[PDB]
Amino acid sequence: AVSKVYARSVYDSRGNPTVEVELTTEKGVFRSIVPSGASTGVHEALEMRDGDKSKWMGKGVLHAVKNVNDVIAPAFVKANIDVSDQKAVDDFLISLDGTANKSKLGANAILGVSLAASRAAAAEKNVPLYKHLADLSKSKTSPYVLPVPFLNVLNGGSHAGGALALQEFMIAPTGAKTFAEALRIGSEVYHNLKSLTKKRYGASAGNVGDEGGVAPNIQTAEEALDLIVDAIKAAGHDGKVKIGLDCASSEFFKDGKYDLDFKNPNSDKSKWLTGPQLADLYHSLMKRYPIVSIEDPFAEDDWEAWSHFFKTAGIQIVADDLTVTNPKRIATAIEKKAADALLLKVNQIGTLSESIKAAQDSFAAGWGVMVSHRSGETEDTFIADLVVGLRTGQIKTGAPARSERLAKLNQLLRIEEELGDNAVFAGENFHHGDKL
Amino acid sequence: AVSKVYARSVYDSRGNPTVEVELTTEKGVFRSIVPSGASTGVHEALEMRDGDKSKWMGKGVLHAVKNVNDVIAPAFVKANIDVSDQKAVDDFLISLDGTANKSKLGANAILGVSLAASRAAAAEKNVPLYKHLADLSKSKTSPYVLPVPFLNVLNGGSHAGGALALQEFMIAPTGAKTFAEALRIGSEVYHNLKSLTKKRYGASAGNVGDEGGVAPNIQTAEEALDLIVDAIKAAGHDGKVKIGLDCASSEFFKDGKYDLDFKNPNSDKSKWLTGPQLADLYHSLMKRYPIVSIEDPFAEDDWEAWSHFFKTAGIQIVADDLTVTNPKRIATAIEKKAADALLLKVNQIGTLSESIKAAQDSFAAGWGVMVSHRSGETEDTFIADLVVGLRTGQIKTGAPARSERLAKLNQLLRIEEELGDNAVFAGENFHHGDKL
Ligand SMILES: [Zn+2]
Ligand SMILES: [Zn+2]
Repeated sequence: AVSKVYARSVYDSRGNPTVEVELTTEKGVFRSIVPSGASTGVHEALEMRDGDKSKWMGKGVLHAVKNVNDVIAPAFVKANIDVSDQKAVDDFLISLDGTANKSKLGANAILGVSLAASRAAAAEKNVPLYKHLADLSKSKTSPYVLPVPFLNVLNGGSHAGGALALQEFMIAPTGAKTFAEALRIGSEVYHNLKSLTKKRYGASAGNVGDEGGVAPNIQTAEEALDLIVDAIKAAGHDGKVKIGLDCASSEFFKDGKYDLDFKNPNSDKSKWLTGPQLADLYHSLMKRYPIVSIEDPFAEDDWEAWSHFFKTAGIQIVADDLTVTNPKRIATAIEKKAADALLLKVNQIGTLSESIKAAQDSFAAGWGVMVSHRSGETEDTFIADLVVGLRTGQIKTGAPARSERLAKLNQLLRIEEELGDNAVFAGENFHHGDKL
Repeated sequence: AVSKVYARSVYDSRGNPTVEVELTTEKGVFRSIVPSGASTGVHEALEMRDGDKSKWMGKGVLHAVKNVNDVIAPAFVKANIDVSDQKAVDDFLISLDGTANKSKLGANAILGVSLAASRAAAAEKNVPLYKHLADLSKSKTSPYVLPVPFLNVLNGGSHAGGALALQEFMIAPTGAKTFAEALRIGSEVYHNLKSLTKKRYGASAGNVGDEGGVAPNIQTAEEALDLIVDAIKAAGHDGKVKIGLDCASSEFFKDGKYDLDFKNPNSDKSKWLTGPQLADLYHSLMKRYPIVSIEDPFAEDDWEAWSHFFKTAGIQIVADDLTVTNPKRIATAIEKKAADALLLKVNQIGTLSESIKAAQDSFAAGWGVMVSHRSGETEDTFIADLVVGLRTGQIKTGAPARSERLAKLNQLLRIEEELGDNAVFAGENFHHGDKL
């Protein structure tokens, strides 16, 4: 039974405060550290920030921590809830909040408790967390599926100087036969990319962004993709490694058109592209490079351009800003056949139960699910166990650099070793890992 | 009693393989992850690397992992050693190796076992790791001392483009009253530095090095220090934050002289400085900026320049490359009165026992001890508990960015909270934390 619930302020990978929750039961203390989320959020669960410009530049979580300690904990303790009953945990928390976006107690306060409980239930049942999450999500467990990691290697858009408007370039070692081999190949590609980067752009270019990728000053999409192809080739893994893109197109959508030179800042509007023109540019890249996944190719509310594109895409299309892990939004996305993969961000919805339902609804529509990290990550490895528990076959948790990223990748190494013959690597079937 | 010893390959914060050890006792499985070290090392313990250019670019640790599993484990299990007897653990490992630099089994293989055992002994004794390390080192425990963190904020030298030859610039919030306050102020300085950096040098300048600091293209030492002073001022903590420098001068020592434009690469030798001229340049900086610590001001074998400088320094002088955590070297450093602080890198010597003896010898000579991270760090928080156990009052474990760095800083937050009135923050007495 839960005897104590406590929260404290700790730091995320960007050096901003975040909430750490510890839940005590008869079996020990279980901890969860929440990643940073959004405090202003239409369609998303809102994390609570202090707003006191005199402390942490207005990003403290003292209120949130207060909500956990002074409000949730006494209630939670008295409710006597069975932690093995995740939905009972979550319904309890939501009910305590009473808002649609968890803006009363804060999504960061609620999520912290929701995840710690799941750790505590696994402890109780005596199984690894991933097996517990498999149970709660009703996933097949014969065998378990290890994911292809979509590794961030290079960043453009708002994350870099240069003209490049596309935000993220990832490599996915779909050709490996095991998770350990996929990670080894993926790191070799990364290191070669870093050497090529420093060689062509300067020692400066070799420094990393928040998720571990480089951000040289690149002018075009072909420039970025050529660099990546060279790195793949240099490591000797041509054919075994595919590319994934995150266009984050909402960043350059203006006046109903897409500004590919949005950093311009005298960007010629005669050159802005309509949805259809932009689709032609993607088709182009898709023909020359081994791209197998494109995230957010169109803006968050440009439904017609997604639908249009989806018709002829032929590769996985991932919804991130389109859906913001919001069930009403997902439902519409499915209905409009706007894409076929959901980027899942647990702190965007706020509870583990609601995260699992969103994945289940996706799977039921034939969609794939890509479990994702956040910009501000922590040393907590939760999403590693969650991608295995959900059997999605694909995770986006950063480059093979920066331990808030490697902590998850190292955790997948351990899980893979622990399962022995009871695990298969998703490989080329990443899109539909749930059905392997 | 130890029933099993196992090792596996996992990744460090740079994406290179490292060794993870798990030790099983009647109380559970205890893990340790070793940071990356040197495989070629005169005066230092050598970590073992595979050297197979076809895998991980020649940086695998499969041999090392083999050494643990096939060689150390069976021996260790059969020896029946009391893990509470750290020296018995370590002597056993060393004896198994039989070399002065652990080049037979590999320092990475030995260290992994040495640290896991200490975790297992704490478990057994039923105390937090830091209390166990306090016991083993015979440190005062009334009260415990929390360290001033020397946070990396900006890098030059080999770590950056630009002319700046000095390698590391750190801030140390000596003016805070608690570890939590020191970390909060230190992060505020860091964030302001990042904004100023991006504003003056470009979005590019805002990307981070291996330890979390920025590396804009800076030309001079005054340029770097002015930027830092502006950041301190901008955050409103003038007076509460001091500067620490790591000159890593061995990198620019050539022909008996110091090349401050070593990146030149037409560096005018008419401009190279002798030890004495270089001392004058430091005295200069020391008069204009709030510098309270200087690491490696002179080259690894330039004994006369350290001695000379030390005479008039008046601030803490830290030996890193001079000593390479090597007891014979330390002894000479003490004897020559070359410095008054030892940079302690546990994997540089290879065992926890030998790490504690090196600190004890330092303290006995009146020296301070700065516990340090490595370039290639992991999610393991070991050095957090070790700096508290040793009562040094000072740690260098990176910027408040990148979780391999924040994992330690978050761990110090937890320790501080756990100790309540039994802890004091070293503050301005960091140099001699052991004697508070
Ligand atoms: Zn996205
Ligand atoms: Zn140094």
